[PDB]
Amino acid sequence: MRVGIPTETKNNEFRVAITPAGVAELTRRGHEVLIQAGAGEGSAITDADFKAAGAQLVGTADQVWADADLLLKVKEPIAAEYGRLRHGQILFTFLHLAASRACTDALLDSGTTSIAYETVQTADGALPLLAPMSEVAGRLAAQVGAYHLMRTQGGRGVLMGGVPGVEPADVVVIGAGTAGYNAARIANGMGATVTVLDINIDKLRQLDAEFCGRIHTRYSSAYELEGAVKRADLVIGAVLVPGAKAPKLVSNSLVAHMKPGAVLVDIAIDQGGCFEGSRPTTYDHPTFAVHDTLFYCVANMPASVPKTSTYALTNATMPYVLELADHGWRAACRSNPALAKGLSTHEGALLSERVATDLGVPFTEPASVLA
Amino acid sequence: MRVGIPTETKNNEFRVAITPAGVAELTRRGHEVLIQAGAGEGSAITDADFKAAGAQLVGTADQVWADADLLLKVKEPIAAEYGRLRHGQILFTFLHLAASRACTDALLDSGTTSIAYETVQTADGALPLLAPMSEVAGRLAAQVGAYHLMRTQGGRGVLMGGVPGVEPADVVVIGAGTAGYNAARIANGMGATVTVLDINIDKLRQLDAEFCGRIHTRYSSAYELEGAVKRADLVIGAVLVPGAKAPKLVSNSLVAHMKPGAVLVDIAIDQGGCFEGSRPTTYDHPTFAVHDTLFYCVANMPASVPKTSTYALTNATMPYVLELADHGWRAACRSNPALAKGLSTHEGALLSERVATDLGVPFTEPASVLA
Amino acid sequence: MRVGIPTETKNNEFRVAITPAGVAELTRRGHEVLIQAGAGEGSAITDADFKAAGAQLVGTADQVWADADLLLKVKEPIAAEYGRLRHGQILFTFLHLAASRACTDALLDSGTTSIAYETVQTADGALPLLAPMSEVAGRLAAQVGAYHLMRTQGGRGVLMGGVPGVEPADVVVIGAGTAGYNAARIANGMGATVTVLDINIDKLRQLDAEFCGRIHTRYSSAYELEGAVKRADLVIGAVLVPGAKAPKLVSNSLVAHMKPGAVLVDIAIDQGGCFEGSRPTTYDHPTFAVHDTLFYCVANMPASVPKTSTYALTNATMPYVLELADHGWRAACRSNPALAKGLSTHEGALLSERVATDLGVPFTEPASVLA
Amino acid sequence: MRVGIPTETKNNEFRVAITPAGVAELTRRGHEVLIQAGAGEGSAITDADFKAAGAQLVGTADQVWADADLLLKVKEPIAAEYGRLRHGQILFTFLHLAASRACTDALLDSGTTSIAYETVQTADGALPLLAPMSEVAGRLAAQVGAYHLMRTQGGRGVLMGGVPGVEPADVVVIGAGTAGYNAARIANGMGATVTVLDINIDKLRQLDAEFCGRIHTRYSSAYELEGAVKRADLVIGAVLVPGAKAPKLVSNSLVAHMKPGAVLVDIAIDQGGCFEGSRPTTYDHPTFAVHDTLFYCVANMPASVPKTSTYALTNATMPYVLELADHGWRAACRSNPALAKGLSTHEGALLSERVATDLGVPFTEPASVLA
Amino acid sequence: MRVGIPTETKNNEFRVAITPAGVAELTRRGHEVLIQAGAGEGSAITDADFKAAGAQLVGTADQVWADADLLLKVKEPIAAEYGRLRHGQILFTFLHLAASRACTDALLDSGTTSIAYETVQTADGALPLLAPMSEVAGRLAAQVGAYHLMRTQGGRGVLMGGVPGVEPADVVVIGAGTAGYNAARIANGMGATVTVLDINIDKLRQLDAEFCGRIHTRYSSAYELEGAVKRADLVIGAVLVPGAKAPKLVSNSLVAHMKPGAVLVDIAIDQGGCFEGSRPTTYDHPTFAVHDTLFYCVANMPASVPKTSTYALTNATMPYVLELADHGWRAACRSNPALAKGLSTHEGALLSERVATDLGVPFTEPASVLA
Repeated sequence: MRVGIPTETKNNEFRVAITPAGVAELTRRGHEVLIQAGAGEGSAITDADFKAAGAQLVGTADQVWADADLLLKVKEPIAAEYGRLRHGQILFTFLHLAASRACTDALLDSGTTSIAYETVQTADGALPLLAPMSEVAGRLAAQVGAYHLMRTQGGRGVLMGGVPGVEPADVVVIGAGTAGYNAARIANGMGATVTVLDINIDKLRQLDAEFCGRIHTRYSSAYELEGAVKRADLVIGAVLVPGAKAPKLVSNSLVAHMKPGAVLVDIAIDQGGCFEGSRPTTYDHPTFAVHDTLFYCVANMPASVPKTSTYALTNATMPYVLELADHGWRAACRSNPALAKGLSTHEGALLSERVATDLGVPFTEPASVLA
Repeated sequence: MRVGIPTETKNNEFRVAITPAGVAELTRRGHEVLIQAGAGEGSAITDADFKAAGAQLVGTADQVWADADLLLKVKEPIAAEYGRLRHGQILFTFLHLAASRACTDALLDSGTTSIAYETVQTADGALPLLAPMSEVAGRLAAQVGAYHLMRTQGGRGVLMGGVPGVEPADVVVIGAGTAGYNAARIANGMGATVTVLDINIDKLRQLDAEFCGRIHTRYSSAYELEGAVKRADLVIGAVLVPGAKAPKLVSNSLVAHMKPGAVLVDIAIDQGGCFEGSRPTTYDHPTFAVHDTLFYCVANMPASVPKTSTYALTNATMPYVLELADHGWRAACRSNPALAKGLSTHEGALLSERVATDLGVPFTEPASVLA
Repeated sequence: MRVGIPTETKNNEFRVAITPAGVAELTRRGHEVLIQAGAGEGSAITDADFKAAGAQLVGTADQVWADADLLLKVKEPIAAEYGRLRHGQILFTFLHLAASRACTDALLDSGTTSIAYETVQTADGALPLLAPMSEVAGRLAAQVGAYHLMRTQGGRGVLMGGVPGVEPADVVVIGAGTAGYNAARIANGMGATVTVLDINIDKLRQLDAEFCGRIHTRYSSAYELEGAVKRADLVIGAVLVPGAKAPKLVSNSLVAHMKPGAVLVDIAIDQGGCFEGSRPTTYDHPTFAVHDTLFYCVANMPASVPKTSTYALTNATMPYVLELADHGWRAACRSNPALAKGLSTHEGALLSERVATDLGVPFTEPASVLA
Repeated sequence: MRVGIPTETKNNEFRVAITPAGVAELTRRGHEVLIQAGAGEGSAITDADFKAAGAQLVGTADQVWADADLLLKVKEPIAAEYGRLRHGQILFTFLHLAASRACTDALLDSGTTSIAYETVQTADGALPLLAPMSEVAGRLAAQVGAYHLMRTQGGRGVLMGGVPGVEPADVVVIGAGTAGYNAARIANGMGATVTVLDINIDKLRQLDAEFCGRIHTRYSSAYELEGAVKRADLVIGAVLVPGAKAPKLVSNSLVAHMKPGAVLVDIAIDQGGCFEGSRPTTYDHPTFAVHDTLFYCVANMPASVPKTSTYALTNATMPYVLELADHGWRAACRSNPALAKGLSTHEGALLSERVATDLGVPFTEPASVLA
Repeated sequence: MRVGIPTETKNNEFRVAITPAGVAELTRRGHEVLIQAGAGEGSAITDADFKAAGAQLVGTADQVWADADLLLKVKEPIAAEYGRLRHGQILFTFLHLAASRACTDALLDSGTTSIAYETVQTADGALPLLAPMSEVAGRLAAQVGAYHLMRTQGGRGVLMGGVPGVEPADVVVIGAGTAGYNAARIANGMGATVTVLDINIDKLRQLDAEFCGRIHTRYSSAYELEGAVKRADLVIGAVLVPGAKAPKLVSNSLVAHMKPGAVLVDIAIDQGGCFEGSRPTTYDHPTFAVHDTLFYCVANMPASVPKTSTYALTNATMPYVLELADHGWRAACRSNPALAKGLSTHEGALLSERVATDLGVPFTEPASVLA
């Protein structure tokens, strides 16, 4: 079986769906790896690095998409790529079909068999392909917040960690999951005083243990949330609902009461955001004002640290990549129920319940497509 | 005696030379404090805050400059201000007279008696009024470095701390003084692996103790420095030679050998920089390319976190301010040798030898202006 | 030469001026050590422990006082002991002659040559026999503060460290010398959020490095001190000026604005206190109300942990004791300038300037008593 | 539906069963919250604070008890209160029906439907409403032990953390559950050397990892326990068996071999104690002697830090309170099996097996009262 | 001026007196560096590494010795090398002339001008060239002790850190200087419980601060030392008397009371040892019994980690090496009093007081040889 990786075509997407390490593993199992020349450049992986590990470099996208039995991507197929989708081809990538009827149509139209990173789910309910992205975004949030708190960028102009004799920044992190833990850890390391809000006290218990006294924790009643946000220099919204909408926890009237220059970072912005004033922004125009505060809501944040996030994602996808390549999609899916939860599309059929219901019509077919 | 504080007029200087804390102290001792309406805004100190503490708010610059016996500033007098300099007036601020013959001429012409923050020196050779700006700079450097490391900003695209399974950034800090210690500490807090280089082993011993194994230390031979810089994702230049010009420790050919996308932050940029390719940049155009790497050389960096730096500076100046207001300049200088080392100008006389020699002519008069 | 240690007679003084370790040292050098039977009991040192180390147990106080050439105590001679003072006898203890007209007269009268622990001072200005007592007091202050913050004792009823989800206590420590450092450390260890205030930024810099972010530091302007105190659940006064009287840093009006039930602990109570409402209390009636707040001002605090303080004090005194035993007082004092600073009394003469120049007349006689 | 909270009547019970945060939640869901004036005083919550959050302040206890559909308390109804129990009313508090036949009678007699905090149990066997009381207790134990270790209180007179050069206290904690973990953590924070004993090595592994070497762990054989206890200055009994009686792990003959002045704190006192010599004490007479050691056995310890323990408890109860208020008891109990395990009384029937079987007769009625 | 480095000839001396780093610095200032082929192999530095940095490789010892103006070594000249000593040549190495009249004779005879690493001393009394060897020795002592504590090696058979539920090893370190601090640090990191003894309480204070509670400190009376030693699984003797003979602090009768299998490591073995039973051993026969305990007394311990210790040493020597190379010996010595302290020999004259008045006759000549 033949495996192909095209350059990501979306604007400001710098990741690639495989690294030399992954190339090496597939090659040693006798699969052939076709990589579009230039595909790893945004992530600082050169064509030489890919060649060294056994890949065949190929000049054009067209030639990757025709030719590959398994196609690995990072983002969903873009308009210009709809034409390339094929019949006897397994496509594995972030799909988010619910957010694009156009995309879903193109997939079932071409009769492509597709599997979504975001709905691969282990028996304990974990989504192992999203987890690494949440780690990245959590850690990033602390960094971008710190920078945008400079007066020079419109922020209140406080240094994260103060200096001896002077108060550090007061940071609140809403949500104690993977993203929230990671944002808290990095803000803390920068010397800010950090309080995390959650309604799950066991999650707060973990945070309390891990840092002894250092990271403060507070039970997240609306009343305690208001009080904390009112005093914050930096607020990080990190309530990521696995596959739903993400609740709006901070209202515009509450922001109207924050200190002038405070900054709010919405890690939940893909999938809806969790401040009410939230709206997706771009790399060149990352922030905008809401009543005297600064909002930072860049969509698709993990893409800004591609050397890190390419490895983070492909380390997690690798085992699943290997199973597909060795066994083909049915079989791999029969052997591995986590994988099967990821099945989305096969020869015109829509296999996802949340998507079928949600995206107007088509209608499910459970998985019985696994005869 | 009357004490006046004007808005800083240099662009992108957001600090102010007093806080309410200081205002209250001066009032309690029966001095009158004159503050230019709006002076504290960049530092998020309102007129009301200043009023509350006992200050008299004044509508124009001219009114503060005439009226004040002791005039407190952050930066040196700008061209537009030369007109306001007076005869029986003590001016206390960062002067950097060596950098400007125009400024020095305006000072001795007007016969004003001036004391420089940056040459106030205690018996042990410390410069207590620069130290807090070095703390700010060092901590800032790590944050700006981390941010500009994003692909989105032209950097290699690596997250400071990595995420589990993925390597963190390799950060090297050149110089183990106040600035370098602080850079190292914040970068280490963000999860990066950090190596600091210095020729003073005792300073390396302190860093080793403070962090147990965590912060690596290396003796700074040219050979060792080249080796460490060649591997770095992030390099911080923190060699601040206290009143001289700062050695050029990273050469352009050495930068030609660094990883593509590496970022170099030069905290030594005021006073000359310590990379060969260094050149002062501005807040809106902070970086530029040198051979495939990105240089960050923003002058006057402490000014971008004005809420923090105003307090860090004014807490350090306050005891000198109080001694001046209570006793007048001679006497304060006779009592306090550290303050005396700051004496620059009095009634046309230039009192600083480093300056007099350096600045072509005028010629010293030691201090016997203290009859 | 013969060394004697009487039981401490002042009430609730539980320490003893030597341990078996010290007795053994003295014995090995061929001195005779006379100990009043029962002397070590408050400090959980039994007569058998003393005997095992070479001491001679002796039934009565009188027999220790006559017979000993060098007399070691912890506190000053009490009224009932004035009769026991002798002429060819060195007395070494905490004296505080300043505080007792009567005591000074007694010592002069009897012609006793006496050396005070608290004015023994090294070339660098350290007071090495007081330091261990400040360590003890600092650590104790946090313990007592925690306890009296219980509602059951009259305090506002907050646990030092909170529990997950709930705020810890807000603790401010005024003073960053040895006592303040130690109080802050233990408070922090208990999980409280701790801020220390001081006017010496270098001491704030040490505290900041030692705990990375963990212990907050604030420059001690009255303005800043008032803000910190108003928010505090526990305030610990730890400004011990070397040998003067201790400034009053918290006013009664200030206390009237504090949270009801807040507790204030004045470690500076011996030697004056540093709150205005402060007044010496005793172990059985340790606290008293001041406007809805609770003050804790127990005098002589190190005595409440005698097993620790006995050792702390006597480890510090030991080398001075050995010098005096081996060489007699002059010679010991000529050899050792730190010891000579402790000289207080000899053959009717008063040898201390601060005390002569404070306790009305007698008049100094510098030290020339060392012919 | 209408929710009522009476002042706590039991002597030295300072908590209150709701906070403003909880009142706010209930109010926004359109429920009526009746609070007896003064109810929050012990916990430093004013009637103003309650009224701001939407509460109806009510002058008498009887006014709350009639009028309230759901009645929230902290402790069991006392003698004086039995008259107030009603038919169509849900009572939610700490019951301990096992320990009072009288109580139980009153409950079934008045036909009140009551649910007990301490039997609410999640599928995994956790008792989430007891947990926060354990955390408080464990943390408290370390503070009270420290205090009573002073000679002034009868203890042997050692400071928890020692001071440089002098040994710290030897603390042993029996039991590695939530209370044990929290006592050990605070004791260690105060600088003492801490050993914890348990028969569950997994729990010892967690302590080991959490503090790296810092907290010592020892397997709890009687032999090993004997050895540890004999050397300890402070012993904390923290073995809280779920809802049974708590084993007697330290016998009186063993205490006879302990160091004079050692202090033993029994957190397991409510529910029986775990020292043989243990006996409930009160806040004004907290300790008593057992062979030259000091026992501390204050019942109801969490009440002494009411500001902390009120929030800790009510954060944990809140989501149950909301389910009851919104759904009524049947339905809430159908919906939520953890709640159901708490069911103790309804219209004369006794619903708890452990109490039916243990409190002589009445006899169970499983839960079928949920028709 | 030309600089030569011979292979070290002493058995089991693996270090070399320069690294590539050093070669490069020298070369850049226009000095030619002669290195004997093979010199760096013991320290894992190849001839290629040295060549790449500018060195001239030379086949024979004789050729380096004749030809070099400045000769750099690690150890003192051995018998077989006496013949190679020259007239107009500066020799810079560890000499320890007091330990060998033969060696001293050879140096004076040949008229060589020699400077000892061990007596280079800075104004503050530091010996900067021994310090790094003390760091190495202290760190090594913990490793070797841990190893020989296995039964397999004759030790008591305890693991340094224990495992959960099982006691770790009890380690005592005598001496709180650079070596003892480093031994303490590593032992602690291995999980052992560590007590350090010293007479200097300030040194104990530093250790207490640095590790919070973690590393125990005890005042070093004989009485206290005995108690500590009796209980120890491992004792490390770390009292390095700067240039004297090192006190014998552990007696053979004391070792007779230690636990069977205990191991004692004497870092002070070069220079005399600090245990009574101590006796220099060799790498292949490293240990020996003294009453049921194991002594470990390998001479010249830093030589066993030559990759580490070459760098540690040559980093410290480098600035001195550059001053000599650039200025010649007189002048370097006149500019640099620390260097002048090292002067030992010139043209038949013996220039060291301690050595002359210790090594029978010759007689000093202060330094007047600097005309």
